[PDB]
Amino acid sequence: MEEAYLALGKKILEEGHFKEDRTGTGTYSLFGYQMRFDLAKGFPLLTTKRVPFGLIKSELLWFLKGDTNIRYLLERNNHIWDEWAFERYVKSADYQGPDMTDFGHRVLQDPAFAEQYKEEHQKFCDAILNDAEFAEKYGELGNIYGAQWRHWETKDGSFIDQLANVIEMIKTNPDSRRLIVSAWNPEDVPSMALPPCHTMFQFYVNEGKLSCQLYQRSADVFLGVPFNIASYALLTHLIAHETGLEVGEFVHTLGDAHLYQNHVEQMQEQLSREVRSFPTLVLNPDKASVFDFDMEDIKVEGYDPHPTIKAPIAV
Amino acid sequence: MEEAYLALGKKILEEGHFKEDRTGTGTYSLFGYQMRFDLAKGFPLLTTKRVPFGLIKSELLWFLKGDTNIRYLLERNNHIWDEWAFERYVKSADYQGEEHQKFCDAILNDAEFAEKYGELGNIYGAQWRHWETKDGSFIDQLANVIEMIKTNPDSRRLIVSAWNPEDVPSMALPPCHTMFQFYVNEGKLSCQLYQRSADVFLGVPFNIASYALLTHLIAHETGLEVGEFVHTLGDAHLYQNHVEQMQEQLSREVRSFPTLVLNPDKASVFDFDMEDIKVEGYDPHPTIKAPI
Ligand SMILES: Nc1nc2c(c(=O)[nH]1)N(C=O)[C@@H](CNc1ccc(C(=O)N[C@@H](CCC(=O)O)C(=O)O)cc1)CN2
Ligand SMILES: O=c1[nH]c(=O)n([C@H]2C[C@H](O)[C@@H](COP(=O)(O)O)O2)cc1F
Repeated sequence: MEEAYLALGKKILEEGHFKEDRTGTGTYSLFGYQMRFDLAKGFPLLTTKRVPFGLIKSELLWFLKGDTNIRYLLERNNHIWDEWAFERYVKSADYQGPDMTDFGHRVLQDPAFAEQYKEEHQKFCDAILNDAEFAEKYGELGNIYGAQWRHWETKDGSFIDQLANVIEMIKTNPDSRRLIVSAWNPEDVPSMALPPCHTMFQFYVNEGKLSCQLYQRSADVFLGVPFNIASYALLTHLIAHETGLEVGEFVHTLGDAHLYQNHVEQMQEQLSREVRSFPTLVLNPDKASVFDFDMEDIKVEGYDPHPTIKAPIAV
Repeated sequence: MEEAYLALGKKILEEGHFKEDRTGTGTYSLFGYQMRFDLAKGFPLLTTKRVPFGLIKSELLWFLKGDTNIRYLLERNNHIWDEWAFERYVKSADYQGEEHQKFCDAILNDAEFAEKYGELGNIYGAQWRHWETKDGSFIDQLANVIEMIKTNPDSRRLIVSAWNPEDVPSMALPPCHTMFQFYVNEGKLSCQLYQRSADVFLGVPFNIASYALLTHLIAHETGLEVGEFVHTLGDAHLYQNHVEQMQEQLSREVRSFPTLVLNPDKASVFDFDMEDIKVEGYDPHPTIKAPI
């Protein structure tokens, strides 16, 4: 239910402990939460604020083809991953622009500096889009989601195709209590841009409906969780389609759920708006496998949200 | 609360989905479930039925010490993990086929026999303290995370995983307790356990006590107060011939939990033994016997 996501946000606002975080921004936070979304009751794309389904749609596609380089996201005009690639870049020997230490916060503080940033980030983007060698070096975020989903590296010079394996298991072994996918690779976690927040997920089959639980170690509640919800609903639907099942529930389970302190006002304005109907998701029936979908194959129809509420992303 | 666990047994009898499998076992289950235990209210040993604290503490001390060999467990009268060890020996070259008591004695007295026959391969001890990397190294998750709590309490990365997709397809007993996360605030240590598969009458009691004990041990080691243990379930199943038991348990009135007393004259929990963990004021209802 939309109300479930809203109730969490309210609860964090109302009874969240204040907490310093890796980004030095400041958060309000709980530990341990669970919300359920019945997918039969609408595709859970938030209606109390416009959420851009395109960006969700193309980040997931990016996950599904194993890709960890942001060039693909740039091609489809998705900048939601840029900052971490930009951070790697500025901190390398190859960057000789103006100083960028702590840019996450400084572009909020100083307007002149935000022009300096706006420029350098632009150049970064264009370099990624056009120089292949640059792209190869500075578009790469490490063995994040696509790598662990598609290409978990084995001790003996090979790789496990975790997503595929589990889709196949749904088909032949639906009562399996082992239908798990993990992004959490201890080996790789030091070398990733950010260790997987949406960390592990598990599937369940009952009476011809597929349900999914995701275990999220860390949830940015205003900016993060709207995306994640929609992302995992999509994936459940796409897997349903393949495996010929109907949709069950998404269960979203959180460790540290938190509100960035400069999202407090946004969440407040969000909380005063009236919930509307979730839209309907329509898939292209011609496409056979989860790995076969492209962006024009997934649409959400009947989506009438309240206006965008903008907020700054904590780097 | 204890009543949080009892809600789950009740919900499964009320609305759990029945499933019969390739082995013939019937189960009523649900999918996705969160319980909370505030450990300042008392250590979560179920009062509605005796839960034996001896085996849980030997098992968890075994897990914490990296051990994957049953010698330790045997020294302490914990037989939980005999079976795969005795199976392998009965198939081995030096057997001349009452006999389980002679294997056990072998494991206890002959050091050479043990480093050969009491060894289980990939289990919690291996997963928590010895995750093999590609090059041949090993990662000590539990350790690093202990270090992480000390130096960086605010970290959102306080994770231990027992789930390796390379290892799972070939392992006899893939891990039920799939991963868990620590979180620190206001000097209190909390723990959430994601568990992919849950035996509600039999497993879940044992489970709640193990992870609460760990939360206390880690707490004690990093010098902190305990907070909550949050228990999250994937597929949570009541076995078809545990139903009458569950009904009997649901009649009994709830009593206050006991109080965990740890021994203060020992600094590291890495030198903890059975005598350093005791439970005071434990007053449960009688055991409810039930087929494993
Ligand atoms: N602090 C933080 N870091 C994170 C995440 C996060 O949610 N929070 N992520 C979580 O996945 C990843 C990146 N995901 C993101 C998801 C949404 C937006 C975002 O800014 N959405 C806006 C902008 C949309 C637009 O401009 O068109 C919005 O909807 O307001 C950014 C990153 C990795 N790092
Ligand atoms: O899928 C994701 N969802 C999400 O909410 N984050 C957010 C959560 C948190 O605000 C930050 C991660 O920082 P840390 O690793 O320090 O928790 O990114 C990241 C992802 F990759």
